[PDB]
Amino acid sequence: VKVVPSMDAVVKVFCVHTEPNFSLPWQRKRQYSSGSSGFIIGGRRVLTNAHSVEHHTQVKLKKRGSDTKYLATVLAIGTECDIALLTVTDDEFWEGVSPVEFGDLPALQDAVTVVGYPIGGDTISVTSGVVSRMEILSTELLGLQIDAAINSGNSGGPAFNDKGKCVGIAFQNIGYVIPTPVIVHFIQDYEKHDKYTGFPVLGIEWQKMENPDLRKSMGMESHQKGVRIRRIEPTAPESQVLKPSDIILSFDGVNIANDGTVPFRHGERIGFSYLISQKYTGDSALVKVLRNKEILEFNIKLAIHKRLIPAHISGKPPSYFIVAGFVFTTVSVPYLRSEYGKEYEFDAPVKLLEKHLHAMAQSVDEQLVVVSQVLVSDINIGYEEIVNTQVVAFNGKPVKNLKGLAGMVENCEDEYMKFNLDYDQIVVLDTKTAKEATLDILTTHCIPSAMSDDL
Amino acid sequence: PSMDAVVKVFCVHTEPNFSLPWQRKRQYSSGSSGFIIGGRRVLTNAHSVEHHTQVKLKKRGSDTKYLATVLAIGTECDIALLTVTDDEFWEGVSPVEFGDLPALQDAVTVVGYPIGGDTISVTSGVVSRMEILSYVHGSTELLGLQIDAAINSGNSGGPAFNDKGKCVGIAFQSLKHEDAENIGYVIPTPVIVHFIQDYEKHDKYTGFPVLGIEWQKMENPDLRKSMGMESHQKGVRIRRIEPTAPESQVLKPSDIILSFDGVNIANDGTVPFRHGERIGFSYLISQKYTGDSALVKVLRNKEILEFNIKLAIHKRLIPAHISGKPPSYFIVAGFVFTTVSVPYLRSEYGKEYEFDAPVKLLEKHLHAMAQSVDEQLVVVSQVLVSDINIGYEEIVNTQVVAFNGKPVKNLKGLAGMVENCEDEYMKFNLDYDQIVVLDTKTAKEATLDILTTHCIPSAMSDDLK
Amino acid sequence: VKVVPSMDAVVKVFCVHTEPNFSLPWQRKRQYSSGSSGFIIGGRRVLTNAHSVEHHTQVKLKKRGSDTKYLATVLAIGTECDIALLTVTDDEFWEGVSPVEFGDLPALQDAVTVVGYPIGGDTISVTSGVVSRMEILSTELLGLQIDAAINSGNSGGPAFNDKGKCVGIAFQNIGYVIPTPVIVHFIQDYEKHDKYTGFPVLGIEWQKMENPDLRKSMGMESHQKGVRIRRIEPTAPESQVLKPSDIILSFDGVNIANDGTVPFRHGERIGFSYLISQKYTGDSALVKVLRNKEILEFNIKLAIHKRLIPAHISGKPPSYFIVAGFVFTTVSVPYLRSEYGKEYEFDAPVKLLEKHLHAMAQSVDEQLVVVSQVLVSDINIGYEEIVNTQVVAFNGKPVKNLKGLAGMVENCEDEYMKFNLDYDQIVVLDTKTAKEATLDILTTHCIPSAMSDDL
Amino acid sequence: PSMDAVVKVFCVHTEPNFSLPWQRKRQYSSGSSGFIIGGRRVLTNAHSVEHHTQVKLKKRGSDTKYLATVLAIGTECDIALLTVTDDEFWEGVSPVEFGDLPALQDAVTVVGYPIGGDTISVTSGVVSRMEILSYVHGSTELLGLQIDAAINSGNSGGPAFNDKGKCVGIAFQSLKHEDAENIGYVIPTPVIVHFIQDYEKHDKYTGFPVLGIEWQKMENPDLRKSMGMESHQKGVRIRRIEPTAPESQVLKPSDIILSFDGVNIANDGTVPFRHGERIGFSYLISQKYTGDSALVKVLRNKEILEFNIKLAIHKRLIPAHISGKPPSYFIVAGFVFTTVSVPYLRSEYGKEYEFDAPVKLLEKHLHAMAQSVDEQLVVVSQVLVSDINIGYEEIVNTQVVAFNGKPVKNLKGLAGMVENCEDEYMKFNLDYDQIVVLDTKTAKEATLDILTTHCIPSAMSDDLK
Repeated sequence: VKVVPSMDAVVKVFCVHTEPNFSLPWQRKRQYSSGSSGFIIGGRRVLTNAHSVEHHTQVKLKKRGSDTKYLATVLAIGTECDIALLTVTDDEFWEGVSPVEFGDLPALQDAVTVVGYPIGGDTISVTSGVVSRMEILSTELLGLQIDAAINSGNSGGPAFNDKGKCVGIAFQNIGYVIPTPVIVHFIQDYEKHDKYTGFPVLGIEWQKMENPDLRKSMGMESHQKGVRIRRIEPTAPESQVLKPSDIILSFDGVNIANDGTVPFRHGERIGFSYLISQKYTGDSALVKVLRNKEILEFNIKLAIHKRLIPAHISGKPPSYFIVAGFVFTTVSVPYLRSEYGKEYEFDAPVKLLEKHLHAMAQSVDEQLVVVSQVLVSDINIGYEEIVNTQVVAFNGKPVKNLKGLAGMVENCEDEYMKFNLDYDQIVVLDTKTAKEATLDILTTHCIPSAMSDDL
Repeated sequence: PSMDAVVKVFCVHTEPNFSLPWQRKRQYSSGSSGFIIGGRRVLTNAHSVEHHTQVKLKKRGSDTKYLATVLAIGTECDIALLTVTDDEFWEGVSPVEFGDLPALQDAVTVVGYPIGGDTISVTSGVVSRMEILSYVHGSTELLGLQIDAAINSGNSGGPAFNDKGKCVGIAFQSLKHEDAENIGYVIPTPVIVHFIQDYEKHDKYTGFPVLGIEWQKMENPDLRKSMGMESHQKGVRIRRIEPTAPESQVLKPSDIILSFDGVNIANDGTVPFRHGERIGFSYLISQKYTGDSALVKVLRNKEILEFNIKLAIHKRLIPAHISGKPPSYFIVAGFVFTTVSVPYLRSEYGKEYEFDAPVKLLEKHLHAMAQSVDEQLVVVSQVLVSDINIGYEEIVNTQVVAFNGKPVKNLKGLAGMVENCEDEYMKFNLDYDQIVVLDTKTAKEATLDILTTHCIPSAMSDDLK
Repeated sequence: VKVVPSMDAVVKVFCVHTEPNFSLPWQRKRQYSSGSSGFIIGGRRVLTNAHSVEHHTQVKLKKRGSDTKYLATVLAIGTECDIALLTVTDDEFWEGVSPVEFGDLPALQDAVTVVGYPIGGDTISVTSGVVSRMEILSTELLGLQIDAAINSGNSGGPAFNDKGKCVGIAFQNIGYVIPTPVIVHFIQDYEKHDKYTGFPVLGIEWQKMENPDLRKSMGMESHQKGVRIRRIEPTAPESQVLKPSDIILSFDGVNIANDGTVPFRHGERIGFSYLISQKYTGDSALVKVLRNKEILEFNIKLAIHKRLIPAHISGKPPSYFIVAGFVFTTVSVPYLRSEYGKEYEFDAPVKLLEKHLHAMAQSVDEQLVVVSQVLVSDINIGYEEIVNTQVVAFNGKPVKNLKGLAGMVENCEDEYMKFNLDYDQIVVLDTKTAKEATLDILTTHCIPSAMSDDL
Repeated sequence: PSMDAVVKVFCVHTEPNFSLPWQRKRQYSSGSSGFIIGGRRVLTNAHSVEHHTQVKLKKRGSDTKYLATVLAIGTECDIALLTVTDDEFWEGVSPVEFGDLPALQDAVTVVGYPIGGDTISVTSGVVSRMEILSYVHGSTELLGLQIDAAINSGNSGGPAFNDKGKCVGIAFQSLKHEDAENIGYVIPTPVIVHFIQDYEKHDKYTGFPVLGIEWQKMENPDLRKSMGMESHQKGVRIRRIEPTAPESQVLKPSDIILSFDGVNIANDGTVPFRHGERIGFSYLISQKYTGDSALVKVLRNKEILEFNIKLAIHKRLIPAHISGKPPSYFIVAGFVFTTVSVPYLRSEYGKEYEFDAPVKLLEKHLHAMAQSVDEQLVVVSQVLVSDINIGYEEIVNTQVVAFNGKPVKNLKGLAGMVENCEDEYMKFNLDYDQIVVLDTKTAKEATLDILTTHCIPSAMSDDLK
């Protein structure tokens, strides 16, 4: 009724996905198709969910009542906010469409309308509901809950308030709407950096300052509030300027309490990291600390977090390096999940779990390198059962990352190759016959080359 | 023919509460099986009788329960040695007599009692394999018999017989098999003989020795060549040596162990055992006695060396058990400090503690070696809530690594530093880069009223007083 | 909407509980935390549920939108009405809060609002419902039922009518509200006695007077109505003045019918004990009786009931006394429930069930003393299986209570200690070696002393 | 070889209704097993034949049912002795022959019939233990055999055979074990012999005697010393003596029973039974006959005394059963007065009456002793509603303790006081400090019309007329 003038702006999203195999990183899995929804905004752009085009090899858009599926280009994917930004090069796709208009943040129990396409259908569907809750959840972000039906094909299409105005992106009985502040940050992030970069972090771990003796011992007067820095990420800018046991008092003039919270709305507080996540990569921020009982204030340029075991790899292919059937790769969350399933946080080896939960990258290029598996062959008799075990050294030299290991192997002139592994194990191979064995092993397993292109 | 010798064991237990180490749990009574042997002795499982305050024995045909005496406990081999002063118990019973180590597929008959019943039960099966296994999880691995039968509480602790009526050992309920799998274990006669002979010679249990090394197989030919091994040589590479074992003063990492007491060790760590049978080389070590010496031949820097090594029991950083002693603890200002052992982790996190305990603690349980004889993993177990510890109430099972700048080696070390602390503040460095800071004078003064609140008799276990 | 002006008066309740072990009365169980709600009233006071602070060792309150958890003091707990009264010594907790305002008793199907905090959250939640029923239930008291959701964390927070006014205390799909009359009695009881005392009783058992021959045989004329006294509690004041077979005719001028009921509202009656429960401990009341066919009227000062097997012990620690490993304690309902579980009223020994259901205390200090268990040791060989068996005498003298038994044991100079037990059993111990054995048994079981402090 | 002697028992029962004691329940027929023995006799369970109005017997190979005669019923040992006048039943059957008391673990074969079937069934098992047990709950405990087999109705009452084809007693379906537990009982040959010899000598069943005492173990050494017991002495202390047993005139509380008929009683109440076997001393008592005398040796005030005690059957305040007699009752003004027995409680409160009956009544069931030979627990069972008893309609199973100021000793006592009451009022004192008051003249006058309403033939059972 009030949503009808924007229904011509809601498009059907056809996607072919080709997922990499993280357990066999030289393979791509079988194509599969999905259907979703999306909608046109200002500036020759289309919004949909990130999961709608995850690992896309082809995306097509079909306007309402149109007979044509236009090839689309993905401009940017925002993994943390489940948003993708699409465009279509062809001018007739855009000819005479009125884009969606956004509206104000609704309150709870407001009437909301999700408009999209059912799976297997080209005709607009329209679901009604009310905002069940509003929660900073999942980087944690604002997200609306609704008591309604997101028909899976409906995911990616717009939610409308009881005027004509868009309230966000539906995504898949209850459902969720990605709210407009999140969308705003994604769009502005893309406009600032001509790509997606994410939501910045202060790369620090902190401890509450609630105990009186702890506070007094560090020189905090009774009116001061803040959190004590436990550790700082070595790869973060902050590491040059903040120090362990600094007490963080405020961020951009916002007072941080002893439990790490800042004011949010009347009767409500939230963690100070939420404040940081509304900044943009490259912004500066004023961090005020108590250090050795003196107040210091630093201007800190915010950066994206570098995780030792990356939570994802941004659609990049996984890397690998093979010699003599030893498959080396790097540990990431998609690797752990592909190796150990949904409960990897309990089933993976404790050595890797420790690094996953507690280790910080000590340099920007540090990777956790493992022997993933050993492709059995005469050259590697007696080593076949090594699985997901860290490589810490090669012929006496520390292994920093996968490219580093590969270069050391390639340039090795000693008679033997000697890999120090975790659990105090060693692997020793005759250098000449190990390099000679590789090619036949690649053929047997249909591996296109001994290493991924990025090496 | 032998069943009169198969007694029911009634045990009263008073267990420490590892989560609340100042308490003992309610008295409770359990039943299990045991059997009469020669010399006015009864054998049963160690576990049937742990934390005993009273043990009684009942024969199948008489209502009377006889007060028994516990002579020795062998936790690692799960054997208890009992006797009974009342002679009415012994009169008219033919003791069980022991047979040779069974062959694979030999028939075995396990005689005992069901849970809650006082009637004889009889389970039958075959010896399905030899095995080196831990009878207590995380403890020293010993010879054992895997059998086709099922062993459940009640009958573990009863004797297993071969088809000639001789006893081939003590039934043992599997720790890793669901009862429906029809899989159980028999503590065999050479382990029983080791336990009894050990007690007979030393008037006490002295354990089962270990070599104190981790090893890696030498099956790859390039590995063997690069380490100078002649083509006829075989054995295993030493990965790491326990710093608290004496042999950490003569063996070295990357030595290749070739033989042990003259027995040739293969590249997979096995030695010949019997006709057509091979077993892990540790069985040569565990059949020795604590304090015995052993000839270890290694290849070091391409040369053969021979050491005679005096063998000791294994000291684990996170112990598999603490020998029925009370768990140590110490309290100041409501902070409860204790040490991490396997019973502690089981009490805190349940039977699945190898998946649900904090990864920091699991790491040390699975992989850390004690760096010194008295090293212990000290944790803040919990905080007994009070005004003195506002802001800290949620600290749980978090290692303490330093006190006012000094490393914490063990619980008694920490207890001493706290008691002799003269500084204005007590500063505990905890895991996860956390610190706890307390005013020394008020922290000590707060302790008494907190103990009163939780009915804690003493700020510390007796071993720290 | 209409409740908003009072939402700043609703607080979050954090409690650490340390429960005594009634089966091992020298032990306190492991700390556990709970979260609840509560709300501010006039006079620097906070209301919440009794179960929210049961066995508290620490209570903290957090105002709405506040960053601070203030330590609270428990002023009074009313077990029978599930109410606790809290205060906070710190003045800034009270600075500028507008307390809750109470409203009139609602009718059924009225709109009601419960305001509180979800478990794990610091943000106010608001649940709506209607009054399902109104019932004198559980001392039996008024209590409202509502068709709504009390989120467990929500228990302790206020219920509001469809004006702005408080209708009671919510407690934990249906839920209950503790109504304002109950709250009023609790507050006024606390103000009268500077503690909680409870709801007084007439300590009498009664029989209906409905049969004509029974009435005529006792001289009741056809217009007289009342109930016949069966027994009177020896420890009640009434015992000095009322007699068995008195017919109670009226209480404070309220006529009591043959079935024990009094008028309540049009078309509704209720038991006369309800009338007594709205008095206060220490009030006087006029009880009119027929005795030997004459009308007598007594002024009776009301008192709290003394139960032989107490229904609870008011947060007091359980008592115990040990000699030579014999653990003596007193039988109470928490002991019976801890020993025999939820169905103790069927699983406990019939001897104790008889006393529990039917026995009256014959003196104010009478306790039912049992051997709870025997901590096995050489000194007590042959007695190990005695469990929960009454001790009726020590060396020829009746045992009246636990303190009495302990004094007799301490002052015993005979060669032997001789305990007469129930089921015609005796326990005999050498006095000297039994006293000498105790200490080692206390050590083995980690018992701090042979008796609880109250002895 | 013996199975032709194993007969099916068809019984017609006419049971009293204990809840409505003026009624008999509908006639119904049940099947069970029995077997032919020597002397033109058949044995079966007493319970298979209780309240019999007709019993028939069927052999396995013939359609014909033979009218049987019930010679004697032994409720306590659950044995019935039958015979059959028609000689066609007896012709060509070899009677069952009895064997000696089995040893533990001996094989037993139980021959009978399934429920509803007339084909032979055969169950096998082992003698798992000797036992002293009640065959009727709350009744006198007797020797019994526990067996590994399962006994269910149909087959109880069939014979149990040892491996030499001899009968070792009568199968008995357990009262305390669920049928899936594969646990049953055999009434053994010395109990059968006692029953048969008893009938043969006295022309009737005379029961199994008891001593009429409760006792406490003397295992604590301080207890024994304080009572003057020399170190070689052992036995049990008398807690309480039945006031209705003759021996309440010679034994005393706190006597220590040392021996019975010269057999030495231990501190746990056991006596030697066979090689390696001990049993409770009551088996010496129950194998005697009612009226036999027994030598009881006690320690009293540190001196040995010896009594020869004439033994009688046990009189229980709340009887375990009433010997197939009709339950007594008496009615006035609609009040139904009856006595409390175990069948009454079972009829009123179901199989779980030990948990669901009023605690007052349970107390007396479990712990009260009759204070006199004719004492009974008298209750108002119910009130047959009428104008005369307005206000009392809900009184249920509440003891009557006095009538117009005089104690109620038993039902006939109360019936007499009511009938001879000349006072204006009848005043019944009931439990829970309640009184019932009725006008004597109108109460008596109301009774007839109430009986008519409920079709009650008579205001009282015949035993009160």
